[PDB]
Amino acid sequence: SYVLTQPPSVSVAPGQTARITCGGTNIGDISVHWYQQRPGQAPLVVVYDDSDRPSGIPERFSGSNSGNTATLTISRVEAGDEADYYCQVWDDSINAYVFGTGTKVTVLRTVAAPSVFIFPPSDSQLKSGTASVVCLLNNFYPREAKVQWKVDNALQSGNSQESVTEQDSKDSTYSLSSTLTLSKADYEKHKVYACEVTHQGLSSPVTKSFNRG
Amino acid sequence: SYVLTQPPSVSVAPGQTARITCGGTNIGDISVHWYQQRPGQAPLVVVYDDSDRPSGIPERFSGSNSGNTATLTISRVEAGDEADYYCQVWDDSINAYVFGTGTKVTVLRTVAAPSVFIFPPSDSQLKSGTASVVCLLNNFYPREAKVQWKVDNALQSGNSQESVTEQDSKDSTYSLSSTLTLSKADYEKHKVYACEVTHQGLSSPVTKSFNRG
Amino acid sequence: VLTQPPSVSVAPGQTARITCGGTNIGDISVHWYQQRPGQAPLVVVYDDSDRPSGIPERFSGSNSGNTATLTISRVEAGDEADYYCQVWDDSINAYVFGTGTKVTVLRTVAAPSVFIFPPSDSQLKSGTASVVCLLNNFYPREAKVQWKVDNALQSGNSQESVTEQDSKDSTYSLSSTLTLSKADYEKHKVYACEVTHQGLSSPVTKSFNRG
Amino acid sequence: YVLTQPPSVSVAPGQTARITCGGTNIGDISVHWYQQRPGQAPLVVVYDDSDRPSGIPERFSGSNSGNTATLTISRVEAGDEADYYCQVWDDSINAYVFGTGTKVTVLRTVAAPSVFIFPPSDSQLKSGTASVVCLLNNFYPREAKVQWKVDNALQSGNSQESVTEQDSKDSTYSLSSTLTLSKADYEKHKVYACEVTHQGLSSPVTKSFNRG
Amino acid sequence: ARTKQTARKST
Amino acid sequence: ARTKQTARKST
Amino acid sequence: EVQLVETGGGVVQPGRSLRLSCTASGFTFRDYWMSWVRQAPGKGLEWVADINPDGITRYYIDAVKGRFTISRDNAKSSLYLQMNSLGAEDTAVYYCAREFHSGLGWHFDLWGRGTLVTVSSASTKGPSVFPLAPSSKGTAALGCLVKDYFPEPVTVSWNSGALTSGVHTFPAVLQSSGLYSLSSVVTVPSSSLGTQTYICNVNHKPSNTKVDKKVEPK
Amino acid sequence: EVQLVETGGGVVQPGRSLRLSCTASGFTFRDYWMSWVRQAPGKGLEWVADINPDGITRYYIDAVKGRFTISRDNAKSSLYLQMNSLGAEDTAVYYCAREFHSGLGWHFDLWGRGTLVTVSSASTKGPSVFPLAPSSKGTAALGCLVKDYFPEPVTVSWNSGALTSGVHTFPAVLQSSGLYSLSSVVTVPSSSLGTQTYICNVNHKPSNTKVDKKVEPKS
Amino acid sequence: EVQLVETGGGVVQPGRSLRLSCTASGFTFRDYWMSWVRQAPGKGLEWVADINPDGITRYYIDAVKGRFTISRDNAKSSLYLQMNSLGAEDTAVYYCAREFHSGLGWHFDLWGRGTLVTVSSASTKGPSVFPLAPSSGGTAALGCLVKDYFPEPVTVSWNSGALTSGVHTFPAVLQSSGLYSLSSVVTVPSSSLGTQTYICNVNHKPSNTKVDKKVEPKS
Amino acid sequence: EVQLVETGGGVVQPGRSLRLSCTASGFTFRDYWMSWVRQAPGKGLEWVADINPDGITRYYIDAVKGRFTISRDNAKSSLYLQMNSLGAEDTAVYYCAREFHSGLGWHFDLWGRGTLVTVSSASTKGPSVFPLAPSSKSGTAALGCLVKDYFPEPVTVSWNSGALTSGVHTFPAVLQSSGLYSLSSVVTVPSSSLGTQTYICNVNHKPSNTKVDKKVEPK
Repeated sequence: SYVLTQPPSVSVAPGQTARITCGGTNIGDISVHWYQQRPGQAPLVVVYDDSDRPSGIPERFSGSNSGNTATLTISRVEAGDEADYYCQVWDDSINAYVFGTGTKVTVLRTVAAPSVFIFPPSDSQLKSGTASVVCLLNNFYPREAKVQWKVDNALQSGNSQESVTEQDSKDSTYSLSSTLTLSKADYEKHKVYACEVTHQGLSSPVTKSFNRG
Repeated sequence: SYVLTQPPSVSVAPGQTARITCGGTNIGDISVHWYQQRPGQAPLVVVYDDSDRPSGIPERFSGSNSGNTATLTISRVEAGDEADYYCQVWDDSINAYVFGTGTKVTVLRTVAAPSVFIFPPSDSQLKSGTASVVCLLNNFYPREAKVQWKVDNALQSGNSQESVTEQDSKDSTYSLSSTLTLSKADYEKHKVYACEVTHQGLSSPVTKSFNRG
Repeated sequence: VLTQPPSVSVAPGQTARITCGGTNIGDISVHWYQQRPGQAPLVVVYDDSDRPSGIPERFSGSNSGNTATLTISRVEAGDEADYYCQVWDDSINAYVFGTGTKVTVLRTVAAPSVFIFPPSDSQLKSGTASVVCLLNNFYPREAKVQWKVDNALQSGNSQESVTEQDSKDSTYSLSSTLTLSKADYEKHKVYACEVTHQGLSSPVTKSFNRG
Repeated sequence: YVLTQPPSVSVAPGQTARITCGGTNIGDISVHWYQQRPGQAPLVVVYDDSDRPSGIPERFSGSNSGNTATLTISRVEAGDEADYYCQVWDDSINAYVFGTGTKVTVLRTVAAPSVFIFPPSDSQLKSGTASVVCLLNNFYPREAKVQWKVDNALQSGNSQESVTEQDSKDSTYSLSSTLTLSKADYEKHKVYACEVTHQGLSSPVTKSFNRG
Repeated sequence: ARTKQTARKST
Repeated sequence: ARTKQTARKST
Repeated sequence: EVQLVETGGGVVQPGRSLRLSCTASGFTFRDYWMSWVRQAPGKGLEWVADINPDGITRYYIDAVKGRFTISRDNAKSSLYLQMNSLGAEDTAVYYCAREFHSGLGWHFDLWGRGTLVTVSSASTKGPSVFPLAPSSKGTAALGCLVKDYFPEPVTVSWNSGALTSGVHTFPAVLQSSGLYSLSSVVTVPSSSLGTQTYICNVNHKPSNTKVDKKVEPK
Repeated sequence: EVQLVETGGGVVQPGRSLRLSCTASGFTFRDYWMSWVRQAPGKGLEWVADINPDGITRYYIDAVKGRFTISRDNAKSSLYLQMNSLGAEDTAVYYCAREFHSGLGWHFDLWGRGTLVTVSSASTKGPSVFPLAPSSKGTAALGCLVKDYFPEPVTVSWNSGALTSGVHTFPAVLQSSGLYSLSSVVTVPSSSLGTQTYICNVNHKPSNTKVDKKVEPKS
Repeated sequence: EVQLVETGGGVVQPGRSLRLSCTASGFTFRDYWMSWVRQAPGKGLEWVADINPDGITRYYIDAVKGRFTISRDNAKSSLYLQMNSLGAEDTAVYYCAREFHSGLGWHFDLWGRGTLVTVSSASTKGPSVFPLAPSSGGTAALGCLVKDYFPEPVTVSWNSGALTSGVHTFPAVLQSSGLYSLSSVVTVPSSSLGTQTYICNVNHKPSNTKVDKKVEPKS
Repeated sequence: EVQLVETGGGVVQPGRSLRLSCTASGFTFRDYWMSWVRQAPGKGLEWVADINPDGITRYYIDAVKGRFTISRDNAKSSLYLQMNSLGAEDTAVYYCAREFHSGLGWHFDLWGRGTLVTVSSASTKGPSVFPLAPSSKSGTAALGCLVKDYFPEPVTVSWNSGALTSGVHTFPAVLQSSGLYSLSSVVTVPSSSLGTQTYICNVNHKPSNTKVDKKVEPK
């Protein structure tokens, strides 16, 4: 089955030009098509047959294919271009449509520090026998961050999940939740709960914390 | 400043008689003179003092002036009569020579369909960063034509110039160039370039086009 | 609101015309500023058509109907800048600027000089390697740089920066920076940037060997 | 009085140059020193054996003893390239006496020349003489080989060379070679080429033109 | 007044 | 053999 | 209007069967090749199967060989996907897509919104909603923890849609329990805390569960 | 023979001055009223000024009042037009013309070929010549695009004058750039192309620029 | 000499306050209307506020009304902008500008260099400076890499301002880290390598980072 | 500003006479011993004559004794050298120089540029100037001027009136077989500046009152 290799990420400042690569052995000999997919949306063709543009698609999207690389070019990148982009071919040997792994377009902006909030488990949740502790990182850049849970100064591991929003359409920042999940038992045999945030926006790591009571 | 009104155009079949009028309030009271001007040439008097004829001027030209109208009459029209004709007076109130706006004599002939050619920009022009696309309408009649540029089926506006030859001395047809001028960048934002010709000599509109072959 | 075209392109020695659009703007006075990159605006024409002292006669203005026009004759590289139109509204006591127009000068084709720079030992002792390809003084602005490390194309690990048009020779310059870790840089040995430009008969490669 | 100086002194950058003024009992009188750069007036750098005028770097020092006065220039840089003259004033005969002069030459790394060729102008051809010029730009050392090939034929007896003084900043030399032909002989032949051999070049460099 | 009078070329 | 042959969509 | 509408999606136990339907409208359905394309959560696009206008030529990926069967009813303008022996690797949003060809190549020029197929033994369960209460310390952050529901999806709004600025509703994570969980946060003025009422509105349609939750300090 | 020859035309920057001359031959110059008449490109005729045989009576149109001065030198059989404070409305071909009167009316019975006056800040620039290549897909059309020159005029010929039949050289258009542009086309047999060589000869005297350009089917 | 100098620019957190100063010299400051004009990076000019000579009349755009307060001290020849409740929309270079009346219209006849105001939650970070060392025909290139800094701007000179020809200080690009990076390069005669000294002078005021780095070929 | 300026140099036939003049400014001229010092081309310094402040005492070397006569006008701050019966041994650059006594020894603390005296039977011939044009044969280009067939020395060459000094090499004159001098002056410039920057060589040959400003263009 024919292989298309896409870079997982492409970064671009607003107004600048994004280039997304689709790699295949002699991919220039076959036709390549490009799809844009926004969050929660069905894919949408932006370029087909190597270089052709569907009606309704802005001229900023153009395509090319040569040798071992097809290229989707997005010029003067603006609000709305932040999305996933998939290259596609028809493999006429094993007879299947083939998609690339996909490339996320990220908008470059200035470093922004997270405001950090820690939430202790509500009382109603403790009635159910589980304690979820939540650390909120709000409106920061870049996306890379280190959120460390310290329970009585003990670095936790294996008992927390992270979730992060897509790049904000207006300020291009991210928000992140880290959730520390314990049984109510394990929760009440400790005292100090702290999330420690290490980020490029911070000169020194930031700690928000609470004591049970 | 005294006003002379001339018709912009006068049509005449070969061998027939052309009449060019010069209008003015009581223009019969003053003397009127007539000039023939051919493409690229200096004006030449054909009739002066209302109705007198210079030596060397064929008898086919004659003049009359009465009431509110002076008339240049051209009998038995030949090919060398295709020209601009100007009436002229001396304004003895504001003291200036005054010319009419001019009248072009057009030879009537049968409808003739254009041969249509489309020319892609050469590679050498693309080196300079501009792409001129040219559509040629060759040897057609009448002059009125509708030449529409479609780039990827999008009707173009404001980016094309038309130029038209004078009526041919031998077959009385016209030839027309329409030039679509783009930056090299705008040029390669697209793929289909079509010249669409709509003319009285065609049963249905004719389209010539190219891709990038 | 005053509308100006974003860009005007003009050949050397020819004339540039920059428009300022506004409803009955011909009924008020328009002033014009030249702003070169990194510099403050400088008035070149005021009160429709007057020139401050020391402003070349090549600069002239006109204003009528819904269009004020700044005209620059015999354009040279020094004229490359952003041009802003301006009015003062006595009704609301407020200055109003236009959106601005960049003047680009169309010179002949110039092939870039290409240079490659290895990461310094000073930067390596920090866990990062930046490799820099320099494209020097070229025209036109369109160019392709391609990173090959022990052959094979690179993707997503480089950034480009390009200068404003040069105020003397009307060229552009470009830098491409390949950023690796000390880990990955220390693995490989051959680093090369391949430059494709209209001024080159065939692509140019600059390269070095790690050590 | 007669004051003898060495014609030449060669010194590596950052090192020390010593220039001598030889005279019988020159140590019994005061010696002064001048720096003279190409196309320039002498400038006094040390007077009364060992004093410096204001504005003269401490790198310049002087000493005088027995039959030998010495100007010493420490940490030499390209700007020090010049002719140096010692000087005394003879009260006996009321006359100034200069030394023979010493050129200070600075060593530097090997530098391959950039080569350029220039066809004669049309204005010059209109006069019936043709000059072709080969330019060797900013090289070290001074020794270089320039040969003219007219339609692949070697040339002799019909060219002149000129060499610049050592450059006061980068310590290189530059050279021009000029081939002088008649309008006649020039118009016949087609290929004009200068071939440059320099230590800084792996293999000889050839610059050439045709006629169009 | 400095007005134009007829050049009297026609009468 | 029950092998796949090209769908012949392209050559 | 030219559209595709997938239907028949939902929760299916491993080893079991599901049939998807796609209804086309606004175009001549019998003229086109039609495909099914799928997408696992947080993953890439994968073409599944397609069928020619007459319904006699069909292609499949190997992953669904002998398990999936594609068919069409041209009179009903409808496409079908019969899915047997489902596993977790089949969990995805399934898209109906129209194929385009113009003498050069083949691509998809029309997509439906997709129907979600969840292959799990988990029982349908509504979420428990817990408040993320504002700290007693400008900007204040508060929110709702939406915990232990199945399956996807779930919507969260604030003040019945009145509050949208500064709202972040995080993507759900699948837990080892086989249940889903997420948080919805919002930043507000620290001054509004005593005055302004904040209610998260949580809706989970697969269980017909609406929860309104007042979030307040302490 | 009887003729008028205007000189002194050319390119003048807005606000600047220009002086035209007209030399008369073959007739008694001092017996005649002499005029200047102008024609803007693609526009009508406009009388400018005239001067009586003695050189003391003069008339002007209002549009050139205080800017233009007409004069004559009867011993040199010459007419002059001094043009100051020129603007774009003055760009035209300028004609020297003799006046005729025979007891009834006044008309122009003699003209020169005229001299072209272009009021522009544009710099003299030679044209770039690009091929309009014969379609690979009888009667074939090919030509030359003559682009971005200043000022007018420019001549085009084919094969050094050996090819004149079927040739259409289009009138120039003034572009927003302030430069001129035109195409010259010719229809030829498709049968040739491979055999016959086609060269447009573009000549632009104001810049002393000649260009010969071979036009080919291409790949 | 007639000039305006802005000071006080830098990094400021959202919702916080900042005071700009303009110091006038070379003219009768108390006689003129003074304006603040701002320019967002890559964007155009936006007039902000102005003040009459005796400091009694003030105008503001609607976007700064209530937040900004323009003032002056004529005794000190100084202009002030007090900026409260700053948001990202206020991030811009801020110019001090003198207003001129010709008897017809009003325009700015004097400006300062401007000062950059950056509204960010992020910390100030100084750059690291690395040599771009020359290689091993006729012309060579060398430079300095100015890496990982926030916020703008960074100035780079060569040999204390003595070297300007051939210099290209590239505009800063945002790296994925959200920190800026740029290179400054200069082309020099190859023969000058080893004989001429080349020092890049890097200054990043927000971090009080100042670096003079000598650049020499690697061995 | 403290300086000495020599004038009066040039060509003189053997046995004829020449008067040199040094004009002093910026100091109390009447207070110093003044000397004439000469330098033959490619040769070393040779003190010629000096004069005491009062103008009363004069000293001369033996080789100019009787032929040369040094004098001064203190009211004019001027020094003179009257040179009779000139021979080829007197051909040299002549320096005006101020003498200084430190309390110990005597040396020269102020010099003029010098003026060249050439003793020849030959006539003065001005140079012809030809461009050394670069080609678009393609980072660095070279161009220059050829200054051919002149006598006597010197010829000065500047580029763009003195604005261009970097990269300039004005070669020392060589004697051609004709017994006339010739030199080239060349400069290396960025190739990208070839059509955008203007390059003019300024040639000056005073003995022939020849002055040429030549624009060098890429052919």
